[PDB]
Amino acid sequence: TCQPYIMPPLPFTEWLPRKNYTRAYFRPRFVSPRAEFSSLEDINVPVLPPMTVLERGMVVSPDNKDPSLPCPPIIDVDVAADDAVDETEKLLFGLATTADRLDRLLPSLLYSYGNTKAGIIVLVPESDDDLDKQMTYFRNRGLDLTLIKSPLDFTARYFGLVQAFAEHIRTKRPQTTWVSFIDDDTFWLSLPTVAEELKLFDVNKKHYIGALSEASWQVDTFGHIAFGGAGVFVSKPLLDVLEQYYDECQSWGEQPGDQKLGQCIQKYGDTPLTLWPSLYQMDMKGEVDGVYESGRKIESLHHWNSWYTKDVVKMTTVAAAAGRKSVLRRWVFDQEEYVNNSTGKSVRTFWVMTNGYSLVKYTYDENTPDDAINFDHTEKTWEEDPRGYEGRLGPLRLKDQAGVTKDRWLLREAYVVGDNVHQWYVREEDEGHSVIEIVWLGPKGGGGAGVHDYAVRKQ
Amino acid sequence: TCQPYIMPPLPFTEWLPRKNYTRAYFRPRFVSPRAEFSSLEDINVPVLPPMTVLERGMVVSPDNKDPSLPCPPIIDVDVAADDAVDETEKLLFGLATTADRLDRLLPSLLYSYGNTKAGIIVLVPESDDDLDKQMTYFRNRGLDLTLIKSPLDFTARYFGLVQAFAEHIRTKRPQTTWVSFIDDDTFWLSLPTVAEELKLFDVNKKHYIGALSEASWQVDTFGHIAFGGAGVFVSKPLLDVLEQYYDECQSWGEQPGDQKLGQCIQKYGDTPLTLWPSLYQMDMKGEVDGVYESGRKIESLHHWNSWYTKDVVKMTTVAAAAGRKSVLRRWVFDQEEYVNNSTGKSVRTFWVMTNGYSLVKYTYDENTPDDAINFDHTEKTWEEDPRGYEGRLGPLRLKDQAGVTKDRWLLREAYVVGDNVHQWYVREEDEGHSVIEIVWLGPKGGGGAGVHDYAVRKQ
Ligand SMILES: O=c1ccn([C@@H]2O[C@H](COP(=O)(O)OP(=O)(O)O)[C@@H](O)[C@H]2O)c(=O)[nH]1
Ligand SMILES: O=c1ccn([C@@H]2O[C@H](COP(=O)(O)OP(=O)(O)O)[C@@H](O)[C@H]2O)c(=O)[nH]1
Ligand SMILES: OC[C@@H](O)[C@@H]1O[C@@H](O)[C@H](O)[C@H]1O
Ligand SMILES: OC[C@@H](O)[C@@H]1O[C@@H](O)[C@H](O)[C@H]1O
Ligand SMILES: [Mn+2]
Ligand SMILES: [Mn+2]
Repeated sequence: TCQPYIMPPLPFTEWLPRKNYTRAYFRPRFVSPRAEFSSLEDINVPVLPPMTVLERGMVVSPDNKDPSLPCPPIIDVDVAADDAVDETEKLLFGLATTADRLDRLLPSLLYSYGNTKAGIIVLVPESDDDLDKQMTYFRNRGLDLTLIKSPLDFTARYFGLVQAFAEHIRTKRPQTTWVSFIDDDTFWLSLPTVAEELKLFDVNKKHYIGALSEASWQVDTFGHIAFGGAGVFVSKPLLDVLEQYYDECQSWGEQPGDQKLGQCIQKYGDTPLTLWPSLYQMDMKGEVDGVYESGRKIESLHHWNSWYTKDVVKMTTVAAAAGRKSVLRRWVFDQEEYVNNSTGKSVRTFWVMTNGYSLVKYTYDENTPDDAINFDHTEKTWEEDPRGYEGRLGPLRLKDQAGVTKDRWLLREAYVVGDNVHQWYVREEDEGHSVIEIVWLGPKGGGGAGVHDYAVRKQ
Repeated sequence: TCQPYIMPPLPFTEWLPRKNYTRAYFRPRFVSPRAEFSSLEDINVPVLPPMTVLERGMVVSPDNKDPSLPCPPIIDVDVAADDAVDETEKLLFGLATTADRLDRLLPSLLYSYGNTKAGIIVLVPESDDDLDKQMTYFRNRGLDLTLIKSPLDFTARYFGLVQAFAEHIRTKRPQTTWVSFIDDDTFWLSLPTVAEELKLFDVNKKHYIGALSEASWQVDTFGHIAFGGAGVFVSKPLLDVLEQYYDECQSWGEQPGDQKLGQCIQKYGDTPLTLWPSLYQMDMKGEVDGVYESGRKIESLHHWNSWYTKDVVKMTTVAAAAGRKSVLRRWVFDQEEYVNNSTGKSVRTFWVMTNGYSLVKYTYDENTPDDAINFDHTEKTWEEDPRGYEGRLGPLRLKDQAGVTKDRWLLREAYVVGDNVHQWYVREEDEGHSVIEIVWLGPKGGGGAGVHDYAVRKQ
């Protein structure tokens, strides 16, 4: 009749209230890591069963006609397998932060760099802290990094990584070929994929890879630099030049280190900036739904714990079942039409799932055509003026478009239970607590997210 | 072959890092609701297996003696059944707060009052808000209340509940015979049990039931009143007297409403204050482990979202499987002894589980006796001066007692998966992330927490 019943994990914040609930099963099928999909893949089979009024727990309310939950279908989708972490060994990341900030952002740092072969050195302020004890605290939890005390300030310690990079490579990590400046809130959706894409650049030539800010006035203010929030990559030959002229470039005031880095490369590096539009600085505040639901290639995120608030750790939970590259992938399904037999015009309805972010139900009215939304255009949902984001984020759609209704279910909870990942999307409607659960039926032993790469730093 | 393996629900904050892990099973056998238990019930069989080093996810690390997780036993523990919610109908609770604060505290309010027969009226500030919409917003989620607009200020709205109570009882709730003043952070561990205990009072006589602050200086400052945060109970005959002298008592400044209520009863009520020590105002800051792990009869809690921080919603999650009365119940187990065959002295260890709060491993040194801790004496763990709390909280013990080591695993996560509740206790040790999981195997259909009282407010 049905298709073992998996019980949803429910915190009391979700178990206690009454809720309108529906669930769908998605079965990830892993293909090549180099496989490519559409920005919005279609599912031509019914997906979301009708909602069921539930009471405390999962008890079916007596308001429902059917006394039971609907039988949800299993939707097979193709996902690109995770890339190998072998190419990550050539990377050495550098941070200017504190051990307290590393501990607060530990889960996000574990997803980005944990269970990879990349090295991390951190310039921390001067203190009485036991660096060996703090280093063991993070390494035993899965984050192998090197803590180095520095007398410089945070702004100077950022550029001070140039000297820290060179000495660490010369003395401890000679196999390093790529060096990377990062913020502690620079979140990599798939670091091994980035390491694989760095192979296209000659390792023996100088290279300066980064991204511009999405806000045009930030580029006007600070110049065409690699904004440090999105991540910066500097090849070893360019680092050798930066070390040669470190004393001539390093100021000791409050100039942003990423701007100082770009100006030093512009002056003595003879290396142009290589632009990676997949790295996102996120120089924007408010609702970031448009960028996350854009279907664009997103390899790094930023500002998610300051300028705006977004649990990127909760968002990447699905990677344990469907791989890293499945995060923020878009599927469209459940297209329904409600025609008026007198006028012939119809109100159309369809769903778009941004994996790990949102479930959006779109309603086109009688006067709204089918192509009213180009989902390859980025919806402008943030606060700043949209004119400064047209150049970087392409042609922007309006947040409030006439004739279009956008009901959004934001991801509230996510849990890994065995081989499955339970996604708990929630919309707080006036008529109740609306819940949409997506259970990803991942393969045995895990679908990725570094679950098999625990001994990859050994020996 | 272990004694159907239940996979633990893991958020990415717990799935990503490496961790030292252990789990024990607890099967609550439900007995009579009036059954009493010791403040520290013994478990005489081994409970906690040896710790297993786990990598990312639940992968058994090669840094382990055995390649598999141990088979943990199932501990049978007697728990008292939840009381009936019939006696809650006589209660009418009054709040002086806003719809925004009700929304932020909705889960805790749902556990306290949801799925009971008690009424709730709230005096909210004047605004253009659609009161009927907000009422439907909370009622559809499980919290039925009446929102009344009031021009009075906050302190006046609290005592203004005297008029709001009398009018609501006379016109909408005539069956109300107990009226209760509460804060929005007044948390009830078992409201039906409190409603049952209120039957011990003659319902036709004036009654003023409350609790004094634990800090003696707060009583010296504001008097021997029923402190509002712990919850105040006023019988209907006393409310009639309070309404007769409302104008003579109600001021218009910033006098605390609970002190104003007590002073009005003192001047016109002719009713002494009946002290309930089980209601705790929680007039303390810092680590509140001593009160929560005291084994004392705790029926109301307060200040858990302001003066101190404690997710009382996560704490009561186990009540879905072991009943409301199991929360904060204590069990001691795993008494181990490590003697020295030369001197004969021994180092002894044992565990004390405060259900839903903490797992503490005590270590007594060679010169510490077995009676070194009276677990009926409240450990002084909060910030303020201990002398001000000796009267209310009995003889206190020191947080740092010589020869006694206290390693505490605090409750980090809690989930209800079908008939089971998973408790995720966490201690952040210098050598790694330490996790002890307790899986409560509740009975079929849920162990309580109002899972069967969903249709109890029907007409
Ligand atoms: O790797 C980092 C990133 C930031 N910060 C500190 O955090 C502040 C805010 O940085 P955030 O990343 O939130 O915003 P940004 O400066 O990137 O716009 C900075 O001014 C620094 O003082 C730090 O110590 N280390
Ligand atoms: O039922 C309540 C309780 C508190 N507050 C607000 O919260 C403040 C204090 O919060 P809390 O109740 O945690 O502290 P307490 O007053 O109990 O010491 C009050 O001054 C009010 O502004 C409120 O609006 N409604
Ligand atoms: O080079 C500075 C650059 O990092 C800018 O500084 C701040 O304006 C904001 O962090 C970012 O846009
Ligand atoms: O009646 C006043 C009483 O509520 C006291 O006021 C504050 O000191 C704190 O809320 C509590 O101790
Ligand atoms: Mn940053
Ligand atoms: Mn309060």
